[PDB]
Amino acid sequence: SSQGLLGYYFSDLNFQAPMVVTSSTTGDLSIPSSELENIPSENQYFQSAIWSGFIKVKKSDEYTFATSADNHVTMWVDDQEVINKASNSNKIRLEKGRLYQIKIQYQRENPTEKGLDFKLYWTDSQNKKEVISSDNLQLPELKQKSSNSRKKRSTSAGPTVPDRDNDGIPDSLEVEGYTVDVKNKRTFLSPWISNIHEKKGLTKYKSSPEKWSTASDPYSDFEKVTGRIDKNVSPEARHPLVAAYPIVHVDMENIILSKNEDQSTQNTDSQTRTISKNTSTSRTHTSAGFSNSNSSTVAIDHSLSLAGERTWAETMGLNTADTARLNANIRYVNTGTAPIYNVLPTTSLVLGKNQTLATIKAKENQLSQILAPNNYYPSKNLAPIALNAQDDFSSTPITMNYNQFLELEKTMQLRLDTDQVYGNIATYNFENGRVRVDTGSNWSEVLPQIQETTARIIFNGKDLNLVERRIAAVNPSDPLETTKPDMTLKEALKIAFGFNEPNGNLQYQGKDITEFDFNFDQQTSQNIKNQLAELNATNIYTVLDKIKLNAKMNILIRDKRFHYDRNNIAVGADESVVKEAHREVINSSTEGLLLNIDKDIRKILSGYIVEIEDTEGLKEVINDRYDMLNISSLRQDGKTFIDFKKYNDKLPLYISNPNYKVNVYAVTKENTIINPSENGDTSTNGIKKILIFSKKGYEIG
Ligand SMILES: [Ca+2]
Ligand SMILES: [Ca+2]
Repeated sequence: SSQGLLGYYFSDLNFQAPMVVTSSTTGDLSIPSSELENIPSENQYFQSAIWSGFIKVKKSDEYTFATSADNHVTMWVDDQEVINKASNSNKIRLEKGRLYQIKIQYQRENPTEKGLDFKLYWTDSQNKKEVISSDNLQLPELKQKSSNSRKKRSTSAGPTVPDRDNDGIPDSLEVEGYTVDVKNKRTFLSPWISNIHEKKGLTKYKSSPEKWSTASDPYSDFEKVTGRIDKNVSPEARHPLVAAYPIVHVDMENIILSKNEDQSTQNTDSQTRTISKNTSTSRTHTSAGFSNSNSSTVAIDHSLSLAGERTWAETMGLNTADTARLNANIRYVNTGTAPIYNVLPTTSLVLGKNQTLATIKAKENQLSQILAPNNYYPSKNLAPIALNAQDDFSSTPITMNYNQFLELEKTMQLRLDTDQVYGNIATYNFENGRVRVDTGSNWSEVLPQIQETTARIIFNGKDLNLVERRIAAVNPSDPLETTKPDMTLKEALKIAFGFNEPNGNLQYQGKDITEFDFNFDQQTSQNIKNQLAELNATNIYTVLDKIKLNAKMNILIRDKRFHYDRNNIAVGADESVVKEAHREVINSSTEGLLLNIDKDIRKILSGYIVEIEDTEGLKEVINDRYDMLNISSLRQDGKTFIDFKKYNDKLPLYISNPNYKVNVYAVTKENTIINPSENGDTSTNGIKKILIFSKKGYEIG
């Protein structure tokens, strides 16, 4: 369906103004006027055309080639003229299982009909003539290298289509701007016209005529826009200016700690004394940063999960010479734009700033599924990976010594550093028109070039998680790079993140761009500052269309509502923001609160503190422990219930006097206490908390 001959249709007689670039499955190379909706009626007259590709014969014979316009045609087979402005009865021997280059040129001055009715025929020795079938035709080898059987360049005889990078799109089209128009059976590539295409809302593409892949990634500009590409590649990365490459980090879902057995203790019948905790993991970025690394930071839930208030050593019976080990459930996460097939990158589990506790590896070439973009390995419909799997004898115990154990208890955090080793790439093959994992193609050969020639934007508009995209961008100092189209900050956001302009105001999912901040690495900031000064602009938000991106820029764009830590994880928000987010009270009673809270807001809250304030201003805190804040839960209808009874010995609030108040406070992640105070205090005393509800007993009901 994606196979056949490649056709170039021109409105001039000398192959200079290409109007349509498309492919035909069979020897019918015709384009009826009905398919020329995206072309000015003036430009629907084709005075010249060129087709190229390959013919494969299934049975050796003497073949005579012909077209419907022999008098206007010159045709070459393997550099050999077989038709030249006249019908030829000349027969050529073709051998089964061999591939022959085809090149066909056509010229007709002042056509009276729009479009083109053109067919290519062959005749066998038995005198059977027919339009050359689809099984006998193949596309040209539009790659950076030849196949063993398919040469990547067409014959020198005759006119050479101008395709400096051999991606299939004519030089002039990549520079000037092109659109791709969907048909049922094929794709038309056509010059951009401002009046006709803008009204349609079609995408205007520009690419480098000297870069087979303009984003320096492993898919060609032509492959991208024609759909001759891995279906798992992200939609935005079908734009020639958006890089398609995997981005992987590890998500830890929960953890279990246990004392390591030792040679001195022959007793293995003791009661289980393990410590199990949920965890939350966020990919992180570490002014903006210029390093291309994959890391995530894990937050271990501090809420009490066991009876008593013992130390971990007390709970697990660890003496000072004992060691402990950790088992966790994880998934790999691809937040990039291309899938991973045969390799999962290697991960270090790190405690503190530099300690490494484990090296996490999967079996190469044994993956149970693809790791697709915006997806997980294993899929969320399947069980996660246990670091120590029950079906595997040889999982390395992830062991900590006593002091490391204490440090983990004291910090309640781990780090997962993941390398960028992603294995082989599924590429398109023009010989069979299918996508397959290619042993000859590897991500480690592409990533450095992608990193060197693109601008990086990291954006958290999607659920406050950091998502990185790379957009092809000029490097003034690199001549090859200069050819690529100017990339503006505005265009970048539209094509890479799906920002849209419904009212002429740039928005992401309904949020104006002004609801996000801009942060840059030191060099990018100085660059952007100079651009603004040159533009005489005081406000970046009003000149996004005029701010030009360059290769190696690093841009960080964050939701303004939130406070961010050094890892750019959202950890809090302004008091007024938090208070406003809690203004919609659906229901209140002595058992709790029912509210509609923004999903993003919920993300930065570690919990709630509930208190009764008597008439004299004194306060009874019902959930009086740092580790008892976890009293909120998300209902099925997306509403939040704050549970007064949970840490009130399962009893609703007793309010002695209707004039007393019930005050509820939110505690943000950055204000969360994770360990008892040095004084040993475990109360909520001193916890920075935000009042989000206060009603008297008689107001509550
Ligand atoms: Ca090209
Ligand atoms: Ca190109």
